[PDB]
Amino acid sequence: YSIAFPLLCTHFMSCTHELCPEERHHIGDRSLSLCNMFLDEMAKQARNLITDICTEQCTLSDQLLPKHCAKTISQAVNKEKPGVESMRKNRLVVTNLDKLHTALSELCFSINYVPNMVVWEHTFTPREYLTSHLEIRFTKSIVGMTMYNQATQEIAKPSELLTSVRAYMTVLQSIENYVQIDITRVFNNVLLQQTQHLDSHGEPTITSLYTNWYLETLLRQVSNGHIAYFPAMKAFVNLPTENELTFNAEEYSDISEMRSLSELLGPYGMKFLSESLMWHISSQVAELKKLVVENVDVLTQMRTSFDKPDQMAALFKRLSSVDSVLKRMTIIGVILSFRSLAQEALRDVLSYHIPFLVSSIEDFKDHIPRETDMKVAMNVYELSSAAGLPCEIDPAL
Amino acid sequence: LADQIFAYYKVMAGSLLLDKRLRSECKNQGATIHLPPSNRYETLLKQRHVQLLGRSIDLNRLITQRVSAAMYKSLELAIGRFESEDLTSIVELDGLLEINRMTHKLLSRYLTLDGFDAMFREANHNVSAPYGRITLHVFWELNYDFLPNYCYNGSTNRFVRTVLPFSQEFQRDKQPNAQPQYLHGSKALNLAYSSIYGSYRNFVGPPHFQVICRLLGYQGIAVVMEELLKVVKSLLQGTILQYVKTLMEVMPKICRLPRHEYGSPGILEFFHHQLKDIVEYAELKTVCFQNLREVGNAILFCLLIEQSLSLEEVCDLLHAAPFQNILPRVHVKEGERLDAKMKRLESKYAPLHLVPLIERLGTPQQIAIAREGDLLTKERLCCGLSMFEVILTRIRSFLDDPIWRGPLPSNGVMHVDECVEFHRLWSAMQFVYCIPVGTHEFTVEQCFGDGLHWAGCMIIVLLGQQRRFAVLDFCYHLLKVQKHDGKDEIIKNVPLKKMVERIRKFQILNDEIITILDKYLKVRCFQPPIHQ
Repeated sequence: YSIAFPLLCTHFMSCTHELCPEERHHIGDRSLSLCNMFLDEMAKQARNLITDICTEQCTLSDQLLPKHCAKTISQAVNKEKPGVESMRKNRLVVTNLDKLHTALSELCFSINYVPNMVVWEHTFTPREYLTSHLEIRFTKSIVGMTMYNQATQEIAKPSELLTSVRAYMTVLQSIENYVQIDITRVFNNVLLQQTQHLDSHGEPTITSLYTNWYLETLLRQVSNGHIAYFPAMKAFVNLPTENELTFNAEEYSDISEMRSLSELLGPYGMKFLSESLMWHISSQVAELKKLVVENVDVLTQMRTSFDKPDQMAALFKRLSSVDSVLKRMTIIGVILSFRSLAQEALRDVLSYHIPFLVSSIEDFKDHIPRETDMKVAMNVYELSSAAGLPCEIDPAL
Repeated sequence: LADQIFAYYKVMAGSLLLDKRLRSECKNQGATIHLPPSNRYETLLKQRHVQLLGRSIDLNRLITQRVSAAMYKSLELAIGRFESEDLTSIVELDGLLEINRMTHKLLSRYLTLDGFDAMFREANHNVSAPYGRITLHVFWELNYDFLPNYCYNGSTNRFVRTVLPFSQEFQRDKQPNAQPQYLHGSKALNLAYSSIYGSYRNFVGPPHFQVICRLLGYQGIAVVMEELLKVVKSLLQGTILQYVKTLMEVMPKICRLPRHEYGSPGILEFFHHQLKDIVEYAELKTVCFQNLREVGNAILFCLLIEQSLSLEEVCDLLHAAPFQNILPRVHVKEGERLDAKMKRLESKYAPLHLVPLIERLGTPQQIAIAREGDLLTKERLCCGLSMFEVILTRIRSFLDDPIWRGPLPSNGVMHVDECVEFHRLWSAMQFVYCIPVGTHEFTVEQCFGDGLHWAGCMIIVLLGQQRRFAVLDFCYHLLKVQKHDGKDEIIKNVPLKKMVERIRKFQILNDEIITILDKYLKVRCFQPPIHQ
């Protein structure tokens, strides 16, 4: 019955008299302020209950992760559980979830009681207050559960973030069962905004944080030699060392993690990551060109003497920077391998999401005539790359 | 050679998809899972010039035939294994299917094989039939086990098993048994996956619903919904109708809510005497409650599955935005206008857009296919479309017997004292199961959960008696008087206090359910007196 107060504000104009016209504007302005404040507070309380409910739901879903079954596996080899919390022995016992659920339902009913109200010829729509607050809180929570601390270079694993997002979406749909608001649009705006490198308000997005962490924490350490690429496991694994890094490469570069990352980001996010990786490659290539040109005369002489081994013996001795070129090319290969894993993950994710578009792209790319010009082929490859297909030529590079 | 190749690839896929944190934790404990040593079947697979006795033999063809047969066997075994267990094995089926798909992808690198979708349809008997085996089993499980053996909890949105089952006639098919390779690769991998998926066995929740939506598509949902409607029709028009008819004959013809002067202790004694036939009735808590739970659980399943379908649908549409010129609201600061920034951003992503690229160059057949695919993808069922309203309308149509509403009121307005309406009986039901039970017997929540309350509220709402039920209710009247006076005393071995809090708790639940139903569901003029 909290909607009564804003309704009472509509009566504030009944105490005005035609004899005292000066008072009318001040009383009329006061009515508009109180109504807005009440709706804002009601929305604030609603979203607060949403966060608490979603937090509990995320905690419940966390217990279903595979990492909690290590003890059972060990016991079986050598020689509390979910579902008990939902058992109701009696109704007199009240938990936190039901208490929040009851309060949220009561508040939602009050909000939805009035579709619209008029105060001093101003139409007010309370459900819009809740919708806007939910959008802001959802975006803030998503950016917050990435748990990114620049000082310790730590970020949440994509799989855990995806599970939390799904729990949040499920809760918000349950809210839709109460209020008439549309939630699918809310998901579209929040998720699309986070997909790009910057949101409307101009704040870091999920894609930007993941791109920065991957470049400055995983690939950098691979160059330093602490990590290597494992084609058999299709992931990066920390090497045996006296001192181990805080994070584990295999827990971020695995197929499941990449699929979760693609699901959270989407084609735009992978495209932005792909562009960043190519930019790093271009820097390395430009650096290599300096070493190539500084020995141009020797290389030209060596090109035409492929059949003379005696000359090659002394020509090689005159070369400079022979290890740097290999090291830089190793870094380039590592970067390209990372992109291939991301492209493969995106293709697998998109295969069961938009099969019609993927099938059309595959037919379009496969049957493209070879006699066509390079411009059209580049356009097809760029679209094919956006879909995650393994194009022979990378337009981004 | 074919047998070892298939086993080696299957175990590689299973190990590759296995979680790494669990592997590390197991290794620390002392139960590490040994990795599969690598081999060099690459050269053997590509060989096509096996010269023997002046003959050319294609080893690739023979390996392909053996692998194709093995893949078909594994898919059939996976479906059969699912068919021999409860509905909680859906997660296991999805995981095993993912492993099989990955193995097919790995083998397709060096061999040629039919698409995984075609093989899956072949094993599911869906290529030549509208519906496969998975949907049939889901419908069979819902009718037999899930509905009459699970109690809902709206606080957690989870289903858990009940106690003292009333049905044991499922008699499921025998489990298929084969070599470890056909199911999750090696034996060591099989134990890990079983332990991982063992957490989903004790409950049913959103994860199960979303997997069902993905597997069943749209045909499975529609057929399941129609069958559930038929089941509800049979229950309401049959056993439930008979029970209400019998119960209405043992209810008081006229019941008047006592005045406040009598007091809360005296008002309980009036209700126990007035409704003593219902209380002594035994089959009410064994059959009628069971049937109401069946319909109530079905409605909840229809609601939850619709929510999951929308959630998956919106997620799918999010990934198609780049190819449909669907752009977000980009940040705009002082110095530039929205129109210029949007135009630049659209031009940047122009190559991604598909239709004009095909239109400018491409066969007309490609243009038509792309247009149809784009139309199907963009138009979906979360863009202003719902079906819960239709389900409620159909249920209302099933109720046509006059017993539900009763004869026309003598006063010419509404029934007040008469008990010829269903909401009257539901109030009597509320009274009987709100009595505190003994220590050696279970409660309604422990047995039927919220399904029973959902069914009763839905029936009341569809008959337009929700307001009358709130106004006329024995339990609500007793609660109001108890609050006004505040007295406690044991009446017929029924504590008065604990009763009213129970009434309050059920009042809250009923109000929440009624509000939800009314939201999803979105005169008579009297004449004045005339001078004689």
